[PDB]
Formats: sequence, C-alpha cells, structure tokens
Amino acid sequence: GAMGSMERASLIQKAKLAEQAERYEDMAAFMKGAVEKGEELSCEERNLLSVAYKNVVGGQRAAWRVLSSIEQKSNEEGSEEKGPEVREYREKVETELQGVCDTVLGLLDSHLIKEAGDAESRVFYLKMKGDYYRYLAEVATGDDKKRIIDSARSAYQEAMDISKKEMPPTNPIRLGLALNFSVFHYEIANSPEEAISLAKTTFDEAMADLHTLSEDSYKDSTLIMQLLRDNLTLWT
Amino acid sequence: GAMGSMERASLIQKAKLAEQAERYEDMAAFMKGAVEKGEELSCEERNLLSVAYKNVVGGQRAAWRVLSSIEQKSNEEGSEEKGPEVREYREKVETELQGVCDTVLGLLDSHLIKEAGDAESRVFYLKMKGDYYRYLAEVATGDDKKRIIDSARSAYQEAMDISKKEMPPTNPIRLGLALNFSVFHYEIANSPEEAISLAKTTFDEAMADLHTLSEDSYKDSTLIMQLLRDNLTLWT
Amino acid sequence: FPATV
Amino acid sequence: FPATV
Ligand SMILES: [Mg+2]
Ligand SMILES: [Mg+2]
Ligand SMILES: [Mg+2]
Ligand SMILES: [Mg+2]
Ligand SMILES: [Mg+2]
Ligand SMILES: [Mg+2]
Repeated sequence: GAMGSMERASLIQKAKLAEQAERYEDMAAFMKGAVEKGEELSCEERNLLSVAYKNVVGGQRAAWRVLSSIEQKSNEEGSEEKGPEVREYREKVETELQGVCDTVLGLLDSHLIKEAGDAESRVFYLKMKGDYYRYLAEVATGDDKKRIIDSARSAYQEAMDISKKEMPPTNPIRLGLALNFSVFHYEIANSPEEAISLAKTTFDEAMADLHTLSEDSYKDSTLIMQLLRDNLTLWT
Repeated sequence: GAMGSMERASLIQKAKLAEQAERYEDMAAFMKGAVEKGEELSCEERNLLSVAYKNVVGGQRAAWRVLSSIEQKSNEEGSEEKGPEVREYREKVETELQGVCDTVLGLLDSHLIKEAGDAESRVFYLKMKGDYYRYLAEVATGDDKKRIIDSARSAYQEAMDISKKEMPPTNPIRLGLALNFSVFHYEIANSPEEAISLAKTTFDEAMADLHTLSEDSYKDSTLIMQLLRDNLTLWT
Repeated sequence: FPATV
Repeated sequence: FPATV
C-alpha cells in the first residue's frame, strides 16, 4: 500500500488535517493506511475511519441515485432513446462504490473485527459491516442480492445482541446501530413494521435511562434519539 | 488517454450527467477527453470545460488555504513543534493543484487557443489561461514566481485587448474576464488601485450599454455586474 | 432519505 | 475571498 512507508501517528495526524480540509478521500486513504499497520484502533481512531468512509460512500450513493433516476426515466414510455451512456456512467459510479465498500469490508475482516474484544469496539465494527453490506444491497440486482442483504442483517444482529447485553440503552453506539438497523429494515428488508418497532423501542428505552447521565452524555444520546424520532415521523 | 476509445458525443453527454451528479472530477476527465478529440469546442462545450475544472481546482484551493493557515500558525511564536506532517500534506495538495493547472494549461496550449479565431472563443480561452496561471501564482514561492505572475498578466491582457475591440461592454465573457483580471490585480499583483479602477470602469461601461439588451441578456450581464459591485464593496 | 449515522 | 467566474 502507498501508505506503507508513513508512520502510524503521521497517518492519524494527516487524517485529522484532511478532515479539517474536507478532503475525505485523502482522509479515508490515510485511515486505511493506519488500519493496515495492524494495531487495534482507539475510539477516536475508529471515529476517524468511520467519518472518512461515510463521507466518501455518501457522495457516491448520492451520485448513484441521481444517475439511477435519470436511467429509470430513460426507460419510461415515450422517452427518447439516448444510447448506452446513462447506464454506462451509472455502472461506473456503481463499480467505484462497490470498490469502496469492498475495501471497508476488507479492513473489518482483516483484521479489525477478530481483534475487537471490548463490546464498544466490536459493536462499532459490526455496525460498520452491516452498513457497508447495506450500501452494497442498495445497488445489488444479481444472483447474490439476497445473500448480500442477509450479510448486512447478520452483522447488524450480532452487533445488536452484544449491545443489548453489554451496553446501556443510552450508549451512542448502541443507539446509532439501532437507528441504522431500523433503516435497514425499512429500506432494504421491506419490513417497515420492524423498522418502526425497533426505532420506537430504542427511543423509549433510552428515554428511561437519560436520568443516569451527565450533561455531556445526555447531549450525545439525545442527539441520536432525535434522529430516531425524525425517522419515526417520516414513517408514520 | 483513458477516454481515447469513447465517442466525442458520449463524452459530452457524460460530462453533463457528471455535472448533474456533482461529480466534477469525472466531469473534468470527460471534457479533457472531448478536447483531446482535436475538434474545436462549441460555446456550450467550453462552458462545460470551464465549470468542471473550476469546481475541481476550487476545492483544491480551499483545501490548500485551510492547510496553509494551519502551517503558518504552526510557525508562530509559542507553537508546539509537531513535525513535518502539516507541510507534507500541504505540499501534497499543492502538487495535485499544480497538476490540474498544468493539465488545463496544456489543453489550452495544445491546441485550443491557436485554433480559436472568433473573439468569443479566443477571449474565453485566454481568460482561462490567465485564471490557471493565477492559481499557480497563489501557491508559487520559487525562482519562477514572477514569471508565473507575468504569464497570468499577459494572458489576461491579450484577452482584454481583444474583448475591448470585438465585444460589447455587456458581453458576459468580457465582464467575467474583467472581474477576474481585477481580482488578479488586487490579490496577486499587489495593485489594489488598478483592481478598483478596472472593476468600476467595467461596471459603468456595462451599465451604459444595458439599454441595448433583451431581458435575457440583461439578466446575464447584470448578474456579473453585481459581482463587480460586490468586490468594489469589499475593497472600499 | 432517512437518517443514519 | 473576492468573486471570480
Ligand atoms: Mg512506526
Ligand atoms: Mg453493476
Ligand atoms: Mg425486538
Ligand atoms: Mg467518432
Ligand atoms: Mg511545492
Ligand atoms: Mg485602463
């Protein structure tokens, strides 16, 4: 890898600079380099990894949606035939997105998840695994689509099982996992009732535990609780 | 070039799709491919080329400024020594920016400018040449800094001379050239009085010619006139 | 688009 | 930053 000659600490330093400069492709490359040094990541370092790739893949997903919408209108009744270009360029963006997802899943499999023994790190990485299989599922159409969906489900479920046993209901990782697994149910698994039930139960159980928290923990937890509520409002 | 096997019309089609998807790096690569087919560009095609690279280099310039500010604070009295990383990463972004500028200048030199005989196309390309030498000047520190600045000045001046002879004072290309050459004076050439004089004279001469215009031309011209006024307000 | 983190 | 086009 092109980052093999840079110090781990220098990679982390430059990832933070890239974030400040909104250079998220660079940030992701720096953090990939840091993961490949082979040491476990701290909480702050896990957050840098997540932020970098979330921004990269988020932009790809937005672009894919623009192009997929144009392509679908191109195939409506009365649309003028315009050649292969829209499909080709949608496929180009799609292939780049799949490549990023495969890269992230590769980092989790080699070897972040297997070395993660603490509940907070293990749940964080398994949530990420669910998330990046979910992004692969958003664009999947072939023989392995159901298996891609189940790979997302299985990662999220393992993360949920650990988080329920080992973390309080207000823990931001537990909350963000539940938020995203709820979206998985609604948008990927065609299970809106499960999505709504999960979001509501997560919100209510967190509400009942807020009284245990400091002001700073309360701010962290209620931020994600508001995202649960926002989704419930969209869906009901 | 990787676009050598794609049809010119397909490259232009995909540049427009990339714009809609806000994929400006792709848009620039498509338009570079189209230029390298060797045919002259239409007005719409020139605009696609300009938009693509303006967005790419604009993001690089913003990032370079963030990193340069961090670097300059790193060298103030009482700042903790933090190693070579800030300089290195600023240099990385700088080198990528210079590469984009060199690519654009290369397209203009081989062979867009020499084939551009109509005033509108020739002035458009010479403005671009001034602009991309100006971006090189923003980051230049070496033996050839003065020559880079003069290369920008010389391109802008030739564009100005043609535009004054061949285009009305409300022409949007003439106006945008004057706007940018005024910024060149203020920010690059350390000539704020020249910058102010040019912006004001350009604005007043355009104002006096608005009466000749249709509603649609009036909207185009007054948009850029407002940018002149905005700069004059910043500078006075 | 629903919210995810 | 001043305006340019
Ligand atoms: Mg070392
Ligand atoms: Mg495909
Ligand atoms: Mg349940
Ligand atoms: Mg051909
Ligand atoms: Mg340099
Ligand atoms: Mg004069």
